[PDB]
Amino acid sequence: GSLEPDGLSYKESFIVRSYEVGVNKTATVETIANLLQEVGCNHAQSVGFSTDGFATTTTMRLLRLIWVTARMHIEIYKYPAWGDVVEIETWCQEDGKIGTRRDWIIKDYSTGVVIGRATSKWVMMNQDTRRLQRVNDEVREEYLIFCPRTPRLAFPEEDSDSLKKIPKLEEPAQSSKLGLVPRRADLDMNQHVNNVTYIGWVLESIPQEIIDTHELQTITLDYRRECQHDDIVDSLSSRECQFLHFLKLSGSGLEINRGRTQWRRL
Amino acid sequence: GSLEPDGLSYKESFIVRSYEVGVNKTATVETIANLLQEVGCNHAQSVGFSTDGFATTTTMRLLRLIWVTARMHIEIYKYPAWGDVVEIETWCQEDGKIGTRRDWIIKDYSTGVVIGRATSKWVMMNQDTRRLQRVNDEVREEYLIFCPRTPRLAFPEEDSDSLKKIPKLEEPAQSSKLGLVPRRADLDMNQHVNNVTYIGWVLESIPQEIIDTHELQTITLDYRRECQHDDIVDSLSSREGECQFLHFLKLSGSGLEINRGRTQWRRLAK
Ligand SMILES: Cc1ccsc1C1=NO[C@@]2(CCN(Cc3c(F)cccc3F)C2=O)C1
Ligand SMILES: Cc1ccsc1C1=NO[C@@]2(CCN(Cc3c(F)cccc3F)C2=O)C1
Repeated sequence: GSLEPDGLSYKESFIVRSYEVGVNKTATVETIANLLQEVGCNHAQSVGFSTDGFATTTTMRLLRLIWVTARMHIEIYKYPAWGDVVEIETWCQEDGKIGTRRDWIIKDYSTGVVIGRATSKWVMMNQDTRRLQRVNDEVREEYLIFCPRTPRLAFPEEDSDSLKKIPKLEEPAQSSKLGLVPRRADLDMNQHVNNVTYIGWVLESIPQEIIDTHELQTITLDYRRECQHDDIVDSLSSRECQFLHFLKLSGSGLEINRGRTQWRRL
Repeated sequence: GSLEPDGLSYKESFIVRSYEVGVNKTATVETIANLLQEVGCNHAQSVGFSTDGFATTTTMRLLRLIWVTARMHIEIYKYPAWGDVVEIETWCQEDGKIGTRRDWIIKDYSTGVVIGRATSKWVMMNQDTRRLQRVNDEVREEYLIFCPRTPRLAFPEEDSDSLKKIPKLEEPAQSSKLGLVPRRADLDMNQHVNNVTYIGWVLESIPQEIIDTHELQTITLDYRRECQHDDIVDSLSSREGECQFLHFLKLSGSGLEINRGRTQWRRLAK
């Protein structure tokens, strides 16, 4: 991968691997999420920010601040097959004083056709208090200098599904997987359940009949809390075809995340 | 990747990704196993065998025969870091009347140094009866044409750890992770727990104190049974600047053996 000529976006290509495809003989949602993370990490490295998954500047590390996910939204028009080459372009934009947006466009490298797009909201959190913390414009300029000046939106449409609020589904959920436990292999380099594990947990709540007849066009997650190594999680869904999702701690009922998935017939 | 000029081995390169590394800031055992599977599958495709995970010839499909894993052995000298390019060469050999061997050599592409190696034993099973089978000469000839005539060994040493028998550890096990359940994400394209999931389950049984101070140099798994979507598994280990563990994967209800293993560990000094 490489910064673009203007230095305000980053591009990387991948050849889809046989083990990265699922039941529909195309790349899994988890593979797509992993590729989005990979090009984002290579972009952070290329502009001199942390590569630890907090993507920090010098001054954020001084101020005990880290970037954390508020929302992730992925839309897939066509899943690539084993051996397909995909090119992902990614860039960041200001999202108010508290936040940044990271966007991605996924192309079939051979045709140049857009096969998917994604957007994410990040907020600045004090690592000691877990509170959102605003910093002055001079700290923000450290990262805003690596973002396009003129807005580039992967989701330029007026009332984008990517910004649509997710309500809390009412129990009992129509579909549920109770008592899910993270594995060592599910933990990031900070002992928190990684994003691909949340995606897997969300998909566990989908009825098999849907998995057998449909594929996922969009997934939206709003994150509230991290899941710890010893946490036990219930993954719930109901129809809102479209589903609402809710991930909650088995004991307390405390919200981990909520989500929306949209499905298209195979 | 690509067949080599002589058409008797296959080579593929990979750039290690940020998400493929674990606590030691180098590629996980799971990533290595995935790369070994990937170059094996690309090789099968390049010689016109099935890519469904059974690597069948024309005559095997006629006879309702599939390759299944009896043993997998991985040895890692050095795990590659994020951004390292690794090149894996793989090839197959006849393994007596009982089956075939697939071997791999893993090189750091930058230096050309061997950083690891792997071997696997496969046996022929009738996919309807689950009964093992000695290989017909018709099936033998269909694959032997794609194998070196003089055997190449990734493990050419005398009394290789790769061929060492694994005993059944005695219960109670020193260390255990009970009631492991496969996820949809852990299923192969035939609804069976995939190989990387077994490796992960084996490593769940290792004490955290070992994970914190050592890294894995070798893993050996002997496979007995496939784990189904609704199966619940217990992962057991006991001890057997170096340390070794016996492993046993068994069904929670019946106690039936899924697989057994051995892992060998090396102390990290930094
Ligand atoms: C994709 C990913 C995985 C872990 S954190 C994360 C992030 N995605 O978006 C963020 C928000 C700010 N930022 C820094 C940053 C710029 F602000 C501008 C240009 C390059 C650059 F790295 C990010 O990378 C965090
Ligand atoms: C690596 C892997 C993942 C799923 S099944 C599998 C196999 N690895 O070894 C086997 C044994 C036979 N065989 C066919 C074969 C040759 F016999 C010779 C040359 C190329 C070639 F594909 C294999 O690939 C099965």
